Amino acid sequence: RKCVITGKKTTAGNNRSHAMNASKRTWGANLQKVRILVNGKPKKVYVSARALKSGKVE
Amino acid sequence: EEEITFAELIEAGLVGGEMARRRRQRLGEELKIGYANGRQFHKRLKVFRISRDAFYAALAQVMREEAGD
RNA sequence: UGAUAUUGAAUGUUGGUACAGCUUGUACAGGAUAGGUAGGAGCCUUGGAAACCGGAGCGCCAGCUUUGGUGGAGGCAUCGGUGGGAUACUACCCUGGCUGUAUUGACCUUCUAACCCGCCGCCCUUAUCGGGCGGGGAGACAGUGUCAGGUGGGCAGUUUGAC
RNA sequence: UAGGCCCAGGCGACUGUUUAGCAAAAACACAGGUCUCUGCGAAGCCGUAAGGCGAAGUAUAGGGGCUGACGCCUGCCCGGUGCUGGAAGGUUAAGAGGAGCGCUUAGCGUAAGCGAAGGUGCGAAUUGAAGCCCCAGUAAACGGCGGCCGUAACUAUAACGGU
RNA sequence: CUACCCAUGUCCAGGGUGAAGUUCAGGUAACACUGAAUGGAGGCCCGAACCCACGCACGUUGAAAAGUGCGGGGAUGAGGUG
Ligand SMILES: [Mg+2]
Ligand SMILES: [Mg+2]
Ligand SMILES: [Mg+2]
Ligand SMILES: [Mg+2]
Ligand SMILES: [Mg+2]
Ligand SMILES: [Mg+2]
Ligand SMILES: [Mg+2]
Ligand SMILES: [Mg+2]
Ligand SMILES: [Mg+2]
Ligand SMILES: [Mg+2]
Ligand SMILES: [Mg+2]
Ligand SMILES: [Mg+2]
Ligand SMILES: [Mg+2]
Ligand SMILES: [Mg+2]
Ligand SMILES: [Mg+2]
Ligand SMILES: [Mg+2]
Ligand SMILES: [Mg+2]
Ligand SMILES: [Mg+2]
Ligand SMILES: [Mg+2]
Ligand SMILES: [Mg+2]
Repeated sequence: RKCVITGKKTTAGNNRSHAMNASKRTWGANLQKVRILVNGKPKKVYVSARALKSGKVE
Repeated sequence: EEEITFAELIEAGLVGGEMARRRRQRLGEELKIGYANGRQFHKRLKVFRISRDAFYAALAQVMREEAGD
């Protein structure tokens, strides 16, 4: 699970409360699924919403 | 014997536009019979067999909430 | 449970953002209830004008050089303007207002290309997986990502004084 | 080789299951009863997700809670808590919205200070969901079924009247 | 090993009791029913194999790190077992 264009992933980090007591946690990447041309073949893959902002076709 | 007539729904202001759409969108749920069009609303009134007086009472009610009950 | 991205189109109702317009200056005062600084006398006559009321203007409505109507055929500047202006025009501008404009949002619908279908037909193929092409259903919702608020012994880490 | 029997009570209806190795039962289970959730990709459950069980079932079905054959029955209380439902109002985050105020310096400077643009901080009003505050129902839901004074035997049955 | 589940096999000497139904009769209004014959149901009865573990005694550096002896319970089923 990762964007096929920019290669974003999901990372790990803490999660603080009011009293700063830590605990593990994860950070998703806002991926979407769209039919897209790839290496001369159309396909539906994962791609981040940020990449979709500009400079891409569907 | 048709406790309510179609002309009653007509005069109630239940014909198209936006105000009448709000009228039905309110009245229906106030009677627990969901949404409909004019004819569909009349048919629902008929099938659930609801009494005229309660219909008028809810009518006045929703007009009051429209007028700020 | 909200905001925000994915996330589109057409409405309608809608609050405003500026454009465009003609506007009452009521002061207990000038014949008279004639703004703000103002150049200031020159204009108007077959704009039935000036006497004039309301219909741009306020209103217990009085009248206004603007103004559809009979109210008919000159005042103002110049005339005690009690005046906190003396006004041809108004070089510039404001309250009485809505329209078309640029709107922007918020609602209320509608639609269809997004996204979804443990629906159907055909193909890959001998396959209840999968995806490819058609149909259908829903549809900018839902699902998913980030942020926020509730609830939360369901599950964790701990405390519970001395004489 | 091969049933001691009878008369009374308590508990549990019955056959069954249970602490391998100190407890075999009155404990558990059960046929029946009742309450409640679930319109199908059902509810619930396992898994982070795919994927499954439920079920190749469809409310005469499935999950959960209490009670526990059969016969006679299950009284009063909705203030509190839980759950279900509703509207006038109050309170409430993130995000929008940014009034206004600081620091810095072109300039004026005159000696003190005032200080245009830009930058950089701080942020007013206005708006902003559920929940909570509130109201109604619900008890084979969690729960509750009193004190005083005067008045009737049997182990004072204080039954009965007044606060 | 033990707990529960899934697929596929297998084991239970012998004897009792006699449900439904059916057929006869009597019976009644036919019915209700009564009595015979047939029939062979059952988480039925008695009891070996098998499974379990209620009482007592013995053993307690044991024959055995949970047994033996004499009695006991279920034994066609919510069975036992490979
Ligand atoms: Mg991957
Ligand atoms: Mg740590
Ligand atoms: Mg949270
Ligand atoms: Mg704890
Ligand atoms: Mg520690
Ligand atoms: Mg001590
Ligand atoms: Mg028992
Ligand atoms: Mg027993
Ligand atoms: Mg034991
Ligand atoms: Mg015993
Ligand atoms: Mg024992
Ligand atoms: Mg039961
Ligand atoms: Mg299945
Ligand atoms: Mg019990
Ligand atoms: Mg009991
Ligand atoms: Mg009771
Ligand atoms: Mg038996
Ligand atoms: Mg045992
Ligand atoms: Mg023995
Ligand atoms: Mg027995």
